[PDB]
Amino acid sequence: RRKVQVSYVIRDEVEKYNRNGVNALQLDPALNRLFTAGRDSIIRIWSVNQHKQDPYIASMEHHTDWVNDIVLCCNGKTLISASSDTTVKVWNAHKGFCMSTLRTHKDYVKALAYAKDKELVASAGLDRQIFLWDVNTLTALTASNNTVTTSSLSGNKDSIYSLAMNQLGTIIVSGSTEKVLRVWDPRTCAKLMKLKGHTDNVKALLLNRDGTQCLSGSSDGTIRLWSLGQQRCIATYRVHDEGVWALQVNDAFTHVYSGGRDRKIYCTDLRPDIRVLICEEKAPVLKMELDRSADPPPAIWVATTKSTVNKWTLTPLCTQPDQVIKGGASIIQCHILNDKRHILTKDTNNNVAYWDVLKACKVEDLGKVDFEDEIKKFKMVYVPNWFSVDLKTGMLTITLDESDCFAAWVSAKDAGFSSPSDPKLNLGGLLLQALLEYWPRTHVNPMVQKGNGYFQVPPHTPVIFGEAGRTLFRLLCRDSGGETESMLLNETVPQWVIDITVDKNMPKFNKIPFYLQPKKDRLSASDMLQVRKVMEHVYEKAVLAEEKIELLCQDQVLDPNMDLRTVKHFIWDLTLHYR
Amino acid sequence: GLVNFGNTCYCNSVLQALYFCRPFREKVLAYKSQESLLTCLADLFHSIATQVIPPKKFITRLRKENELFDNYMQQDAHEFLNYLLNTIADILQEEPTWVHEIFQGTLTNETRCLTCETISSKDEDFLDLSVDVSITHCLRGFSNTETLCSEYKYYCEECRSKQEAHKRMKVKKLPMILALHLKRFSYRVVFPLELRLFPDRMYDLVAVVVHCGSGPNRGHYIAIVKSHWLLFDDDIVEKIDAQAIEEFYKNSESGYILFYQSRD
Repeated sequence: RRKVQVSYVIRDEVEKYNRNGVNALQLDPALNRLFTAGRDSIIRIWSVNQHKQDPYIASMEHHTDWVNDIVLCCNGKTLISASSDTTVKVWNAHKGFCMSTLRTHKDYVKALAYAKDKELVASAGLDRQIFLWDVNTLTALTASNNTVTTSSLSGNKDSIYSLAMNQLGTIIVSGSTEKVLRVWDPRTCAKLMKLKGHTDNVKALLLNRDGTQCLSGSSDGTIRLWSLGQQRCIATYRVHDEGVWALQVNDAFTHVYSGGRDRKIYCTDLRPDIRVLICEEKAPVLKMELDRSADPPPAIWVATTKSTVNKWTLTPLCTQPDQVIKGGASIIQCHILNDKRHILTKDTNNNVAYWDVLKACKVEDLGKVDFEDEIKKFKMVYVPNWFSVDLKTGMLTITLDESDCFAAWVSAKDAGFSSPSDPKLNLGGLLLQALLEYWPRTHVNPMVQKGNGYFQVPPHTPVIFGEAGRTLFRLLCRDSGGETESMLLNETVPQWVIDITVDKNMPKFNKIPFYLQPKKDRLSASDMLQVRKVMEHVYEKAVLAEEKIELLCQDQVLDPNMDLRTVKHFIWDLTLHYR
Repeated sequence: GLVNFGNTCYCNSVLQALYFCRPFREKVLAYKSQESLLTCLADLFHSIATQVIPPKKFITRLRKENELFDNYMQQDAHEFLNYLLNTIADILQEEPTWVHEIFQGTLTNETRCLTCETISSKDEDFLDLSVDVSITHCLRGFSNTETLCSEYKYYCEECRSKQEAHKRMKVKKLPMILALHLKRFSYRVVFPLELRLFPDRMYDLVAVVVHCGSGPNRGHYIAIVKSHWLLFDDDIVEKIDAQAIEEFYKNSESGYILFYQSRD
């Protein structure tokens, strides 16, 4: 399970709009800029002015799975993300690119945390580990040399879902699936206090500038304010009806703003029966961001499991959103048509589309035809499996593994590919050649060839190398060639790939033994041998044989353009009769 | 009586505990009426109501079909049961089924995702039931949740991804003969003769299978059954009285597999 797979994603060069829900928000009041963090591995940037028609500024693309939390520092000179790909990445928030990557987490990295004063940050995740990093090193860190003083933090029983540091860089608290809230001192890694009181999962933590009292929201639906000074809960607060997953707080640290599976965005004050129902969002609320433009916080941005992000303004308080940042459709259903090179999807807008998996592109959109009846309008053939598909990013992420990547052999003919004769061809094999097309090692000439020879994958297509959870490396097909992106290949691409793409060493054929009988006979053949060629054998036991021999499995007559594995897969050791 | 070929009581004790499952014994005698592991068991069963017996016919076939018994060492009766039962449950589905009618029920296992907190719910079947250590509660109600974490996260609908989650189970449909089985990785585990289960269908305890020792692959199995009660250990066949059950609830001896036939 520290064995390596090769993934890629099927997507337009630019995906302006979030093609799945949003897990985290950041706001730069200096530059009118908002950063969302997608459940599609993309941090996009936006301009908040009423001015902007489409606000969209840039896309920050380096993750492989759900980006889960983001944090701006040095005044948004530097952004830091964390994702389900185990990585905490570190960016340039101004230009819009990814400086370095931290792979020290062992599972989905869930929450991030920032103590502005001391400029220290913390990442935490489902691997139950908490890490500390001093920012000024991470901004000096690269893709070639990312070894740095990493402090670690210890205590947690179970998977952590939230994390928060006081403004001063003196207190840090985590909340996990143990209802308790473990607390530490950052500058020493030493433990401070347990904080028993909850009955469920705590997805949300906040602190006061001094970190003397703090808040917590939970999947029990309760907001609890704690006095760390007295290591005790001082008040519980059931405004919400379902688990609370999102919080924010005013500069005075007195009025709370919350939101959950409810969708209800209440806001209450410690002075707690004066609750202010702001709205009822159409989707569960993931996280929220306040505007600190001026105190009586004007408006609060709200991110959900829905692709579109709104801003709300300050029996319902508001009714319509004051802002709309639009969003993409999410593919939610899939189907692989059994030629095993084509796929039919269906997005949240009920748009059905037909794709080609091997060439890594869309064939067409089919408006909104009945999906499950469109899957029929269904060639009767069998090709072995070679890839798998996930929709975690709301996009087609395609995965190739050593175990069976090289299963699919088809005929150049039967793959569309021209042949002025007809050779045998391995699907995944051509593909790896075509994803690492621009990698100069792949440029071996056997007895200068670059590519596979039949097709190319779209140059913007991301190529990904993840352990069966950690993601080890990621580049776009075109950038396979840059020296910096190529010492990293020699470090990462696994032997099972090298063998085919670099050494051009082609793999096993699959033969099929079968019996033939009108005394039976023992034969064997390539599992993609045309039935025609078997009738050609019967005569001697070339077009003349179309007229004469008839082939028959399970007493059904055989189409003489069928390959053997189709037959055994459907009609049916395999046995065939003759006449 | 059935001879011991050396640590082969894992079989002898399941076979005679299935032999006192009335519905199942009947359908099998009608199957030799009209050469796989099912013909071997029939050939066997066909010859016990006839007249101590060597089951060498059956053993020969079992361990040449499944290499998890083909050694001198012991085995685990529940592996065998589930093997034997499934391996009939399809040997018939080829040529729902008479086995399915008898032993099959279903359970609900509910899967609460932690990112959405969706209580997703789907069902699945069972021929037998494996549960861990009062019996009355384990069936009537639920399991106790067991998390899903490192390499065992759950695929969510809402999430369209694999995210952490909570599983637990509950019997959704009791079967005619409830094949029941208890953990090992021992106690004072209590179990009644009549059992009030979910229309309250309650069950007479008909057959059971016990284990001597302290680990389930080096000790010794035996059998207790419904007589028209009796105690069966490999060469011996002696009667026992219903109060000699509570003895089996260091090598503090427990039981293993309970069969509850319905009062139906």
